[PDB]
Amino acid sequence: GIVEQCCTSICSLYQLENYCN
Amino acid sequence: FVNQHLCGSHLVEALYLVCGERGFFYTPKA
Ligand SMILES: [Cl-]
Ligand SMILES: [Cl-]
Ligand SMILES: [Cl-]
Ligand SMILES: [Zn+2]
Ligand SMILES: [Zn+2]
Repeated sequence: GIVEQCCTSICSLYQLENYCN
Repeated sequence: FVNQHLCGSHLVEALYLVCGERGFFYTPKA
């Protein structure tokens, strides 16, 4: 999930918008 | 090991800024 995708490598703002409602 | 609890604290503050008024659901379990 988000923890797997964004704690070992950085997630940009465009990647993190994937998790918004 | 990667400390998922400390990373999660930061990821929820980043989601707060990126999602704004849309909001978000945060579920640790994968
Ligand atoms: Cl930290
Ligand atoms: Cl982040
Ligand atoms: Cl950040
Ligand atoms: Zn920290
Ligand atoms: Zn960050």
